[PDB]
Amino acid sequence: HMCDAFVGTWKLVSSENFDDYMKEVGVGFATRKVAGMAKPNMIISVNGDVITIKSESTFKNTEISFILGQEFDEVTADDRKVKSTITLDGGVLVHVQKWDGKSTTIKRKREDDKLVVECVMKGVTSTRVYERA
Ligand SMILES: Clc1ccc(Oc2ccccc2-c2nn[nH]n2)c(Cl)c1
Repeated sequence: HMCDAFVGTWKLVSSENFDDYMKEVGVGFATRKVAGMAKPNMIISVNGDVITIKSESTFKNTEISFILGQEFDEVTADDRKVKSTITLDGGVLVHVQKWDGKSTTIKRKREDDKLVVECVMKGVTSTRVYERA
């Protein structure tokens, strides 16, 4: 029942500083513009030890399935091929992505009725707020 509070169907309702975050990641102009429009839905489910996060948008659909603490390969919406490890730290899902000698951390937490996603690349944070769909 670990991530039970994350389970469900979520829709992006607000974003802050996402363009700057993408710039810091290395996303190019066209992908930044198109990705920045999107209002993804995220579907989170758990089956035994396997957590699945599916994201659907006009731009791209993504999907990751993983076991906490166990590194896996991930294709991001901006098409990076990364090595990802996701843990739980005090009720927060902590997701580290490594590629090309770079690293970014995405933290997901429940706050009131929202699922708040903080994406950090060096000194730059973007906050992406989801509500139940
Ligand atoms: Cl399908 C889909 C999935 C994620 C997306 O946005 C991102 C793109 C790059 C890095 C982080 C995020 C993000 N947004 N909320 N959580 N992570 C988009 Cl635009 C579309």
